[PDB]
Amino acid sequence: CTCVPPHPQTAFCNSDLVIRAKFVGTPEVNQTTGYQRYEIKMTKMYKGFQALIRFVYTPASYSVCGYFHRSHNRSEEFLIAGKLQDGLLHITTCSFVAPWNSLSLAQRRGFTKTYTVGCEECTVFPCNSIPCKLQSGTHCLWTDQLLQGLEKGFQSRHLACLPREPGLCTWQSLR
Amino acid sequence: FRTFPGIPKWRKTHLTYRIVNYTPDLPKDAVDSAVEKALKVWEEVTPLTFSRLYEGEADIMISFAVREHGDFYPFDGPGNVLAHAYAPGPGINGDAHFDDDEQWTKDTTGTNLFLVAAHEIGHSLGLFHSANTEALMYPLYHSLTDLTRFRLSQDDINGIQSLYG
Ligand SMILES: [Ca+2]
Ligand SMILES: [Ca+2]
Ligand SMILES: [Ca+2]
Ligand SMILES: [Cl-]
Ligand SMILES: [Zn+2]
Ligand SMILES: [Zn+2]
Repeated sequence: CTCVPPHPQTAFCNSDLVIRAKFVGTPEVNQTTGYQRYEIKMTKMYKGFQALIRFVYTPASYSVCGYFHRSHNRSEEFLIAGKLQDGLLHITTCSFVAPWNSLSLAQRRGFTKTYTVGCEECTVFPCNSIPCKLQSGTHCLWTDQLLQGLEKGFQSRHLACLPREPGLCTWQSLR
Repeated sequence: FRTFPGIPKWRKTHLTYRIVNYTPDLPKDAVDSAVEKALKVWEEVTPLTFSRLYEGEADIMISFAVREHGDFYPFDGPGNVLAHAYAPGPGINGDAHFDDDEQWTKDTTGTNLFLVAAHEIGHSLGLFHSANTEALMYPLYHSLTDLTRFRLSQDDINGIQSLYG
């Protein structure tokens, strides 16, 4: 499984559910579906109100993009941005799942308030290489990885792709 | 098997692979070149050797597909998941599937087929993901400034050597 992880804004705008939750207990694998699930205690919901959430589902193995929880602290709150499939919350290795406290304050303001402003019109476009091609004015080119930033890159941790006017989105501060 | 729980590995040094379908993103010769270079990456470090089949069922079935394609794990369109593979074993096990909603390239402009294929073939040989960001078995795609100096990391070497020698 090879992933191009999404910008936190893209994760918020493409995920049906965005929640804070604590992972409780080990995962249970079912080979009939090919999926495991982790029991979770949801503490806060930012998206996906129509689904009211006790379990999160993901592929059974690493190689098909299964999410494997590495944290041992049961009290640790995690932001989960996932997809609703058959009323079940699904995540993968690519999915934006991160410790809530490990996020920057700008990222927390994004999930709580700001990211939804850029969902309707803007698009974070991932740049695999330089020169990078910009496909429209509503695209913001994400260059964190080419600067070796990854998850901690400046654009993912402090900037949102927000509209300045109809037909034009640019990177903008979140504070 | 003599050890239990079992080692995710092929119980044979010589394996077969077949490129069943192709992506329109590239010439078919470029698809094959990327695949056999991805297999060479593991061949020069291990006793494994690979033979290409053109019909029938091979150990490692390489397929391009979009979204739903007959397994439990549908693709997610452009972005995110670029490909997945299966641990060694019969049937779908050992196969590698590549999301064609990505655009595959010979160079590092778009999504380099060789880089992803070498990772997924690692999974097909029995390797798990690495925590080392420099390792090929790192799950997140890392485009390189030039494929000229692509190196297999020591973590990848040791993992594949502990499996096959
Ligand atoms: Ca994809
Ligand atoms: Ca197979
Ligand atoms: Ca394509
Ligand atoms: Cl054995
Ligand atoms: Zn992988
Ligand atoms: Zn597949």
